[PDB]
Amino acid sequence: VKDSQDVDGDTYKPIASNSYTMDLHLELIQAQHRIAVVLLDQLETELTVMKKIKKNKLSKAIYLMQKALLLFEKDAVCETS
Amino acid sequence: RAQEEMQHWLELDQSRERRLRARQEANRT
Amino acid sequence: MADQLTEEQIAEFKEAFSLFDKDGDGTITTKELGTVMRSLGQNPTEAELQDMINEVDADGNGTIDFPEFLTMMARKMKDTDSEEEIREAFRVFDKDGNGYISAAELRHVMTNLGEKLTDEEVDEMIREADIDGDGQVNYEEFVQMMTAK
Amino acid sequence: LPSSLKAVEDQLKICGHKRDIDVLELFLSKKELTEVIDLSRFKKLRYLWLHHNKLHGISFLTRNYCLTELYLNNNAIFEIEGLHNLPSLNILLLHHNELTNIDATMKELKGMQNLRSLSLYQNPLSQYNLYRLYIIFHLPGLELLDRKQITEKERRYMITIFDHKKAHVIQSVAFGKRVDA
Amino acid sequence: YEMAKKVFSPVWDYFVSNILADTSSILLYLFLRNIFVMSDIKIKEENLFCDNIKGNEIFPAQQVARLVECENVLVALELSNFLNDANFALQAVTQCYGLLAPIIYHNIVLVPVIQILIKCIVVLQGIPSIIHSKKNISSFESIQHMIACCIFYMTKILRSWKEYDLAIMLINYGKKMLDITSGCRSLFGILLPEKINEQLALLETHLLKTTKQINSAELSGSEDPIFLYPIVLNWTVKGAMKEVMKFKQRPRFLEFFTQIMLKCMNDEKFHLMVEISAPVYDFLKRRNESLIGRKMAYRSLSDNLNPLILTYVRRKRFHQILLEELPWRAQMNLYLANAHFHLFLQKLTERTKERLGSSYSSVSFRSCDPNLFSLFHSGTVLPTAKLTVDSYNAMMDALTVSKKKKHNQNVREKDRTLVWGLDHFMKIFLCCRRAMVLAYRGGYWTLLQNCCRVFWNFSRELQILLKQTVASCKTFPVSQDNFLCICVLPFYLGAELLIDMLIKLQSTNSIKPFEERGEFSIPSCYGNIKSDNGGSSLIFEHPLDDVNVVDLRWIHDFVLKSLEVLYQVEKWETLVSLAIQFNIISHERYTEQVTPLLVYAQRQLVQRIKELNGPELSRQACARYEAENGEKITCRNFIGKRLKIDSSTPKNLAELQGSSEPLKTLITSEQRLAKQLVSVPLDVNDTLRCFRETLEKSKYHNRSVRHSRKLLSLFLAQTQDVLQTSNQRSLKVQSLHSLGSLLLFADKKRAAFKCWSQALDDIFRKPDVLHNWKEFGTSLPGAPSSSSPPGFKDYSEEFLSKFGIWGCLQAAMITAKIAQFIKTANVKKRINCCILSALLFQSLLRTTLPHPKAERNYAQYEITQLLPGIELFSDKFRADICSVIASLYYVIRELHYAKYNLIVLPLLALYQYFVSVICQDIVRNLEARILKIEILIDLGFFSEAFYELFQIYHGKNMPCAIPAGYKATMKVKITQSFDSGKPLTHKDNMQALEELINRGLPHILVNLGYQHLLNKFNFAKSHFFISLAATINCIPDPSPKIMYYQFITERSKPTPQNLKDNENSHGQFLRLRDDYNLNTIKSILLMEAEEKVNSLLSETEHQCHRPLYLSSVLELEIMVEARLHLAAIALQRYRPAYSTAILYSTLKLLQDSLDPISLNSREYFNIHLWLRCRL
Repeated sequence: VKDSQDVDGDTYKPIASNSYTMDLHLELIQAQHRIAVVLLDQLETELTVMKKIKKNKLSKAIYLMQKALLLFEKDAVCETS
Repeated sequence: RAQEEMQHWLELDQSRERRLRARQEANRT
Repeated sequence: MADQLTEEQIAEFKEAFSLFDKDGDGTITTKELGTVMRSLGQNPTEAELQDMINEVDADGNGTIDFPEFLTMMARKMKDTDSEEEIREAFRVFDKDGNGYISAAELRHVMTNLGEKLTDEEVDEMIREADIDGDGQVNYEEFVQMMTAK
Repeated sequence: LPSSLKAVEDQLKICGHKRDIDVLELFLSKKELTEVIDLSRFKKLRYLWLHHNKLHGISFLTRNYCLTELYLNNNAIFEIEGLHNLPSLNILLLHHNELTNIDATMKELKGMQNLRSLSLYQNPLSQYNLYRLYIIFHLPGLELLDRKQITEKERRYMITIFDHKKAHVIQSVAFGKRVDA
Repeated sequence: YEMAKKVFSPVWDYFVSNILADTSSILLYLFLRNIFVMSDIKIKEENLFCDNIKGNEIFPAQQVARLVECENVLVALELSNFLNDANFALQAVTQCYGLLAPIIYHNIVLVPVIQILIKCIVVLQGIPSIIHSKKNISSFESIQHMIACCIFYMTKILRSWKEYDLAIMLINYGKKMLDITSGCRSLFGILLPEKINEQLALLETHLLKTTKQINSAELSGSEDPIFLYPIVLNWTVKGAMKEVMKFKQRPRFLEFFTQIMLKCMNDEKFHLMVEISAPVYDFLKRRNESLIGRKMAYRSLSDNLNPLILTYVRRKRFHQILLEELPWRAQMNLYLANAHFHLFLQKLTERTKERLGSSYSSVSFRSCDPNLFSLFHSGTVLPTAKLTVDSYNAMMDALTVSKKKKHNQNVREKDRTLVWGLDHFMKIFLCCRRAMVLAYRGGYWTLLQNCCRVFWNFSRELQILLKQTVASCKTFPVSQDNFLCICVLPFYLGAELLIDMLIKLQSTNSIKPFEERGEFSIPSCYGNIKSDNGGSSLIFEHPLDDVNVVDLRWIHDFVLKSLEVLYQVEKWETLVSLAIQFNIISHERYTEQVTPLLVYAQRQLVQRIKELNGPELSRQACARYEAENGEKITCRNFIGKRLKIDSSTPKNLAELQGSSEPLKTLITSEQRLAKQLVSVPLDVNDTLRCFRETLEKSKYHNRSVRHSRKLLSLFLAQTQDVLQTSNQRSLKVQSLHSLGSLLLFADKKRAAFKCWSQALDDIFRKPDVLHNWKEFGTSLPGAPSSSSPPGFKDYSEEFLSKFGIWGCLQAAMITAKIAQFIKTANVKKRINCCILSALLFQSLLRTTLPHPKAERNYAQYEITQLLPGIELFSDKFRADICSVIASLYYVIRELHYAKYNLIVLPLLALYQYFVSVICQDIVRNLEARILKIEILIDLGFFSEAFYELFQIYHGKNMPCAIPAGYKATMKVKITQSFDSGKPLTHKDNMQALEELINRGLPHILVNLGYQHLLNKFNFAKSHFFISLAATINCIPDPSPKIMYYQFITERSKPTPQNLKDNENSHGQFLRLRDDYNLNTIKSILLMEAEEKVNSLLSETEHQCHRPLYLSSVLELEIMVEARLHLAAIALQRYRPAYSTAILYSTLKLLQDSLDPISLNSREYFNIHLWLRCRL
């Protein structure tokens, strides 16, 4: 958190630390997004991805991610990405 | 001017500006 | 002993000298000297040329007095005359027909040498001519190594 | 040049209009251009802005007589040759350019009567002597000289200078009856 | 990169923590590549490669930017220590040193840089635990060059601060991989040289113990080279050299002889080093004589080739010796040429003492130099007399006779100081050329550039010396044709080798061509006229770079200096060969000065073919070489053509079949054949056609721009206002200011002044700068209070950028002239103008920032270099140094008199530096040093001047025209220093009265000779003790006498003898203890100076036979001070009315009332002389 009212300026609220167990779970999610882009990259479902994500904004930003880096290797559309 | 000439040069600058304006208008069209 | 000249060999040298010294100074410079030897058509080799430039202009001032130029160019023609004897000599060491002389043979010649030297430097010098490793020591490389300039 | 020519090519898309038959205006100022590819493929261009560049010569107007107004100021242009074969010019900007072969230019300019305006400040004539009246004597048909319209004082002194026979005509046909006054 | 910035601002928000123990380590892992993130984002604005004048930009931000980001990494090492893994971090630290690569080139360091380097001692010491990870060979060479340059770079910085051996002890931490020059020192390099370390460390341990000067001993010869250095640089010369003589049979013989004679160079003994060099040359040539000299090959070689085997063991070793000794022999010859040249100068000074008695030489510095009309400065050649082959060869035939008798054998003691000076001078430019060609063969191109620089400053000085010799009414023994023609040999030859300079510099791309081939067979470093206009030397086009170690402007100046001389020499086709070759490398961009004379030369040389019965034109050597090839050798493709000028296709053999004189008779045949068969192109039409093609690309005003620039010679000036429009601000100011300089003396002073002023308003961008100058305070003010020690107003930085680099180079130069010439009516407006100049001058002084800004610290601090290795001043049309120097101190006088002294000291410190370093004038420097003492007298810094007085007395800190900048100084002597914060109750103060009073008129200053400078010190002591007494308030009293009667006896004890150094007058200014009354102290200072004051009065009383209306102003300047300082002694004794009405009559003498100093004294007889009088 980039707070402004609390003590630390950008105050990381004294709540949590050592996020290994959940970022590790995130890490395979990023990998799941990594392969799922390759699935689209290789195949001509796609509705499976959009229904599995449901309402996870953060995870799809990662799915929005794994295409963008591939787009960077591929296209200038990454600028639009 | 001397003044006149200068003022005439200013008029020329204004005409160049108006020509640019007409170019913009044509682009719009 | 063969740093000697006639009026015609001096003619050859001064004629190559000519279109460099053309307004009158009496000397051609070492750069001018290299261009002299290149314009001959019989061009010099760079390793020979730089060291000869350093030698004839022993002080290294660039300008070369005419006696020095004559002595050096007489040395260049005795590179055709006297160095020929050394070349055909060390060619009889080319009996084996590859370009090289076996290392023990060069060691033998060195141990029977006039201005003697030391065997370790002679082995590294054997390698300096046997840069190929065929068990044998080069003949052109050796003679030009001691007689080019 | 062809790298930047896309913008001119994009002009049909810029205005969303039809085709190459629509060429009327062209603007390339402030791009330090020196020479233009042969414009004999284009169409009835009549207005041209190529000022604020490093242009030197013309090898591209081979049949571009269709131009009517030309703006080539602030350049290094030294070329007026064969332009007489394109006499349809009426207004020309040329300030900050390099023209010095003035008699040959006039010989070219004799076929360029269509010119109504021309600018010559910071051109060599503007820095010369005996310049304006010389041009007027050569070009009575050009009105806006350096865009500055000619006055009757300049015309009078030009007439007095350039045709001495006509000057004595002026003095004699009136009366010129006696010499010392 | 917006996401990172809002993430990295919190990164500093953690610690500067407690968070160091409150978070997950995974942040640090991903932040390690985010250290790569933080650096490269900023690199976008920093282009951090390791060489430029503006390394990235002007000094202030780049010094901050490089230091701040490194400190972030220096902060980021501690987080890496927690991880104990710094793979990319050490890679990031490598780029941190990458910022140090340019900062080491210019030897620049800052306070927090030291703070970083201080903690690096422990930080970098933990890296040897990681250094063992070795697979990147390219990094190793970078690391060694990183280590080798830096370790000594910080160490030399700490040598100045004298806490060096403690730092070397800190260096001993990392010495597990060290050795200062381990690239060639350490052999093993890790380390174990227990025998070699006794001499490798004595290269380093001596170097650190030279602060205490430890010595060494002798040897036997032909050992390892490093053994020599302790013998070499640490003690006397006679026993050091003779070990090197034994050292003969080993390479690097001259490497350590250079160091001895470097020490001998510093210690004012050039005669001996030449004297000892003859035995060295006796071996060196004898060494050259020795070194140069499956069956039947078992036989023939063993007695013919095998003796030559050792000759190769001689020759290769000789050339392997030559490999290192190509610069060492060059540094042999160059510093010997220095030795020859300096000894030449002392023989020149012998002439003055042999010729003149008390009638010295001195000329007003208002005349000019014909070199201003040269082909580089003016771009033209005046209608002067040629150095024709008739004048050249016949003269040189006489000089060869003079050369021959020299070898065979204011006039004998004044002109032979030129001939035995030629015994140096012939060898000066011979050893210079030796120093030239040797560094020219081995790839040591940088050394050749300075060998030619040493060459150039020699001939430039000598040409100046003869002009002064001619000007000072002497029988100039050499003729100008006799002198100039000698320099032709290194002119024509030096340029040709300096062409091979640039060619092989381009071979390794050390020189990068500027333009495409154009119409020529080569690219160009200058380009053609396409990239040129009616420009000037006011080049904001980026000046010469760092790794671009070439002085092409000087080379350009020298090459055509040879060219313009060559055309006079009429070395017709060697002339044209060089002329075409330069005109090709310049791509006819400089066709405005070469071609009109080259075309003129072509017609002359085409005609010379006809005179010499030149055969059919295709037989000319270029036309014969083009006959074989087909491609015509034009004026544009002459460079590189390998003309078959052969050894057999006959020369004038008719001159050879009877060649009685094989040199001269063949020379005519050599000349005639080359004159018959020309080895350069000579097509006048082709060159003229090429001349016209280039001009067509040139702008229409370029024809008139140079046409006007040619007219800047002698007579009349009406319309230079046809060019000033030009859109070029700096050019119009320069040309019109150069116009008014002649019009300044031609009664158009105020008219030309205001015309400059309108241009100056453009330079300031606002009208009437003088009112805008009073607006100063809107331009970066500042003020302290009773809260802290902060700064005050300073107007530099905003001027420093736009008004600084050139606005102070030109306009301040104009402004300094403006103050001297224009406002002579209103004195306040001179000060208004002068302060403006000082602020402009100080703006370029704030440029360097390893140094403070406040007047307190600059009152005690001096600097040795301003910018990264380059000072902008290089041209008269930019500014005239002597005119700048004269106008600068002309301003300094009144402002020091106005007591605006806080600004005077940094300017005076600047004033003294460039005089000593750039001008190498001891007389100019030392007079300004005494002037500094007077300022310190005014405020109350008698302590600091007293300390600096001792250095002046012993010659310490005193400069010279010695390539060390100094003479040999004395000891590491440490003396006491009475301090202005010390009371009379302390003893060194009162003892200092015994040691300053005894150190009166310096012995070294008596040796100066010019009496008026000797009288300058008598002003100081009179001014010293008067202002020293002035700090005391008291009343006339017998008690000053009562304690001085004893000290009359104590001081009258003489100072004669004990000839082994003595000043016997122990004056006991300490021995009657603290109880000097306020009356007593003040007059004791007075009656000591009165000893010297009564001398000055009586000295001029001898010249008073000429009445004091014609007694010289130079002497009356002394007497004006004499009256007032007599009064100053008298006022404290209450004798006031004395000084009153002497000045009353000086009011009317003022109306009655380059040589420079005499006219400086004369022109002081104005408002300001009356100003001091009135006060």
